[PDB]
Amino acid sequence: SGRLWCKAIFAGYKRGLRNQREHTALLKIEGVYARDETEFYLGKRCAYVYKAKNNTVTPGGKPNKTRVIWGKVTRAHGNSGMVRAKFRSNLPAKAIGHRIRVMLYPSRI
Amino acid sequence: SAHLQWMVVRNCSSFLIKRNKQTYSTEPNNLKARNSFRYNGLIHRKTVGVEPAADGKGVVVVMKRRSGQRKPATSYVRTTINKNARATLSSIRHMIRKNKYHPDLRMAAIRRASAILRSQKPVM
Amino acid sequence: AALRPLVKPKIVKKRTKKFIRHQSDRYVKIKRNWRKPRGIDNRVRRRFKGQILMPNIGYGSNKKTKHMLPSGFRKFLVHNVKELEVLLMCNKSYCAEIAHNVSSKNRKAIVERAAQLAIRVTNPNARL
Amino acid sequence: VLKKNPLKNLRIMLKLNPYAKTMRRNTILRQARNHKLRVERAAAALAAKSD
Amino acid sequence: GVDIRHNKDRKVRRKEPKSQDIYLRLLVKLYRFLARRTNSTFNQVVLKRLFMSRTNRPPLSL
Amino acid sequence: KGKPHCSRNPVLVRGIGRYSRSAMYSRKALYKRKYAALATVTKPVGGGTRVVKLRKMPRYYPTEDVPRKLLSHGKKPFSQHVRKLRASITPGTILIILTGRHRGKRVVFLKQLSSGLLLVTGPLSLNRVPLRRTHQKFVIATSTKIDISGVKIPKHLTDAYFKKKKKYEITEQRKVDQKAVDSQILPKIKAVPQLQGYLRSVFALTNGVYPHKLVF
Amino acid sequence: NFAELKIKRLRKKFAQKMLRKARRKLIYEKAKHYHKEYRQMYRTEIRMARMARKAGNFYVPAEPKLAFVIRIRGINGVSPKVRKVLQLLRLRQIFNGTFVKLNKASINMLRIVEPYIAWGYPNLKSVNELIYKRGYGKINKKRIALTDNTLIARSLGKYNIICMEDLIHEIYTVGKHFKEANNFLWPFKLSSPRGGMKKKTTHFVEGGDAGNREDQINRLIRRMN
RNA sequence: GGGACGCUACGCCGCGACGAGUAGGAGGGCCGCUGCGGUGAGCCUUGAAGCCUAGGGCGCGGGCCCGGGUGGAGCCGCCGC
RNA sequence: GCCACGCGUCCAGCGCACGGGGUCGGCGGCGAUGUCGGCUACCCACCCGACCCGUCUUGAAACACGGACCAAGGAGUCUA
Repeated sequence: SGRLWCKAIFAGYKRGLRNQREHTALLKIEGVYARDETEFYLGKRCAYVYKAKNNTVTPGGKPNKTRVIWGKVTRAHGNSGMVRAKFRSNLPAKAIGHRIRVMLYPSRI
Repeated sequence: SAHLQWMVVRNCSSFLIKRNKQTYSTEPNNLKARNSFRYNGLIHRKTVGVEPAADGKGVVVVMKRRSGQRKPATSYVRTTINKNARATLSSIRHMIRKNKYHPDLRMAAIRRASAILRSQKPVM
Repeated sequence: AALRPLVKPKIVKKRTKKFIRHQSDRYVKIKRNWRKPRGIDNRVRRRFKGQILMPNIGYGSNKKTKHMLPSGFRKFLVHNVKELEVLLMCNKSYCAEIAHNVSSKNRKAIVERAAQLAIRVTNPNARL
Repeated sequence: VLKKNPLKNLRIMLKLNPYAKTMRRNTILRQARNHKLRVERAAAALAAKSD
Repeated sequence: GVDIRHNKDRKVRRKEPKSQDIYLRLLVKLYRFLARRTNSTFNQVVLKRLFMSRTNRPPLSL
Repeated sequence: KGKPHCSRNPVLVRGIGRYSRSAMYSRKALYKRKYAALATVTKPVGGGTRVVKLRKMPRYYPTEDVPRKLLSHGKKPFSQHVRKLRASITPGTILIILTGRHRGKRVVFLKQLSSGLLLVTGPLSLNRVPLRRTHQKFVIATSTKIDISGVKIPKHLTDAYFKKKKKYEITEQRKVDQKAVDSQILPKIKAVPQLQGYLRSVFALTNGVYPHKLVF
Repeated sequence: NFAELKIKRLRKKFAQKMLRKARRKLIYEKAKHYHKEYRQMYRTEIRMARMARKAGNFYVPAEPKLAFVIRIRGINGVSPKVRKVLQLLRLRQIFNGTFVKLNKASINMLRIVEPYIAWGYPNLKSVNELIYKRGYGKINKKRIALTDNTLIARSLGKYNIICMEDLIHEIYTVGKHFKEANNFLWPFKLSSPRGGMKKKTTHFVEGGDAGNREDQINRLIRRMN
């Protein structure tokens, strides 16, 4: 009846100062601000939900306008609770600063 | 001889064609249709050849004799087999293995005959 | 319901975008075909960052999957009916393609001979 | 041949050194025996403190 | 980075004779089998000299 | 001919025996045990008799055929794999379904099946969840346990019983087994106060709630 | 026929079947003796110092005979005299490693390349992860992984080095055939140090990495390997 | 004393190491144009060359083959020159 | 705990597998007039990078010279 995923913000790609590597995304999950609290979210599946113009099919439902890019949480980034994620296709830069979902069903508990 | 004439026919021959990074030969006795020393039907003294029948039903097996090597009208004798699929493959296997007639191409004739019989099979 | 190949390997390509000529967008007299720059001050020639990539030997495709169609076959140009019987021992690996200048009545000679030999045709119903 | 790590792959180490089996046959019985004596010292410690 | 010189990493020698005649090539084909299947160095000197140029294999007077 | 005994040396570390081979030699008592040293079938025909050959030669040969692959050793079929289970997942604990159409439902774990899936079943009166399989990875394992040590699970229901056959209508065998198991569980969850309301509720994340911060 | 020839085929493979099993017993006993040698060598160094302190004097340990030399700097810009020594130690890439025995000649070659290398005396352990994990043999001028004892024994069998333990004993304990054993090993292709580096351009004495880090090279070995 | 593939040997297969580049040098081009000797019982008014193309593709690349439109009369593949 | 198995004389088959580079003898869905897939090539949006080519020069993006655009032609050939 409610939310089943943690709120995360696609801050940007894994990058240098003058070189970016847009095959690896950096995630800022809400509520985590330290390296030692990122262990729970390691291995969790992340998805970027967005809607488009043309109608596409939906598993177990009538075909809708929403689309996703599936991915997984790879390893922690930085020190202040940041984390890296890798998707099947590289995330578009329109999603910079937008909300993406990280789920719990890849659970280790 | 076989090795002497191969070095001439390997590049400047009318039966050879080359396109699309491939090489083929259209010799009458070149089963597998590839330009190679083993499969060249004209080079060797002893040659096995598999062709479709004249009436479209059956296979003709080309047999090259060793007597008239410079007598091409007599050097080739042709036998027609119009039996069932299992018996046709048994006969071509017997003519090559049990006669010791150029035995490295026994299965290659079996592969060619198995497709020619399939080609003349009624199409779905 | 098509003609399957013997095996279906995973086709991998290191690069699929075409190698465009330097400053080909800026001029119409400059064509898309690649020419290696040889200038003293050419940025592309000395591999500057954010410039047009040059073709190298490292972009070569795998030898197992080289010249292979996405369907899994390799093409072969065929002009007449007689060229079809070549491929009947290469049935599961190589396919046949009819030439552009082949007439419509000779195209409708070819298609069924490859259908009897189960030879896949890239363009079976060309003119009709 | 794929060079499997002898340090992680136990059998590759045994293929290169057969004595490694008794290197690791010991330091298991010894460490369990030494851990048993540590526990029994603590078990006897509770009798010394309470008496 | 590897501090090796590619100046002379490619040895310059003949792998096959530059002649296009077919009788020498059949003799070369015969002696390639003899070099790698027999243990004699004679089939290694003959095969090496069969590749050689006309000025490298001077005529021998009687 | 004789009865076989089990492996005399217990396993100490995987791949390592507890007893050495010479100590195994004395334990085996091998010191006093020295040891020294189709297709053609004849058939009658109504002439004479015929000798038929079984497994006759094939009538078809493809144009080209694949080469055979090399031999591996460490690859086993899925039926022969080892099936792991979490230490938190024990018979009698309460699980939370995340991926299935029973999202957020608190469902009671029964037993570990053969293929590795979990047989998980909350009461149909409370959770509206039948005897349903569930993969162990997509499961939140809450540390709330009941004692199902004294229940009698039916042996006839297994992985093949829950296998999809081929519109789904509930068979009467499913309904009988539904109340056969719930009759043992439902009195036991009533012994714990406010447990049936806990199972009827749904799990969700609100504002300020973080799964990594909380324990369960 | 084929009567005696088939049985001789059974007795042909049986010849190397018993010989391989006999060789396995020799390799087992060589490593058991080598395990005994490290009880004798490791304990007597403590034993010598313990009785010297009891007598009031000091026990000077033997000056170490072997050190592990790792190149830590790049290749863009190097003096030709310094470059000549670096290729004479088989250190051509960065983070390459080799075993070098100690004498007057080796010390002065290591002194002339001090900023470009970091070296020190490895432990008995540090040999094992180098030979087992990064041990590559140079057979017919080719870099071949030491995945079998017969690979060492094919080239080093004349020096009674016929297994992995014989090579380790020949390296760690500097024997009379150390030169042939060390030159058989390919230079060790080590990875970048996990955890970072203190300072590349200065000596280990002044808070850097270059120079002689006597027994601290074992800490650096674990991060390179 | 009754049996998979192979081998255009100018072919196929296995090991290791390496891959910067101006002037400059060398090698390979089943890269491209034109004409000649051979060769494909080659293509062609049921449509050649040329040109256009938001299509399918191939080759790292020089470039090439099909799909569609226009066009009306020649053109191309391989071996050498 | 043991890489130790016999006698006298003289001084071998069955299965298991940290074992010469991955398999499943494992599964779930949707697919006929609105759905699936289509690297490239058509257009558009965003992030990062990114100064216009040729040439002379130690040094070019240069406030160093040629250069509006397009089609055709256009420069190491031949003899000794």
